[PDB]
Amino acid sequence: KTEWPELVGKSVEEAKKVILQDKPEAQIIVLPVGTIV
Amino acid sequence: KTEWPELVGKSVEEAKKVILQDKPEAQIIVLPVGTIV
Amino acid sequence: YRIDRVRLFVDKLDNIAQVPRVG
Amino acid sequence: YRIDRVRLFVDKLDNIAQVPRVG
Repeated sequence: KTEWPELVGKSVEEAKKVILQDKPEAQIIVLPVGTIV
Repeated sequence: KTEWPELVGKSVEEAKKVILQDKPEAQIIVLPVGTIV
Repeated sequence: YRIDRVRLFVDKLDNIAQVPRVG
Repeated sequence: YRIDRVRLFVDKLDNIAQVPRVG
């Protein structure tokens, strides 16, 4: 699983819980929208 | 050692401790992602 | 492209604004 | 290119968002 379209609109906390459940090793980075990466 | 891929996701404090252990002279600069350098 | 990383792009209320993807 | 410098690019929670490199 590489994408989480079910998380659009949800909080960071709920996104993190869902991602770590699907992907235990995930390194979760939180950035404002529009941030150049 | 020129790169620290093990620090992705970690806090600044843990990154600093690891870098200064590997590289005592390091001058650690902290910038938001997307900052033009 | 970093397979263990997941970026969350958040709005002004810290809600997820875009679909999260590995990378 | 400054060999003693290490930039840390951090996210909104001050966590490292990109691999740190000398420069």
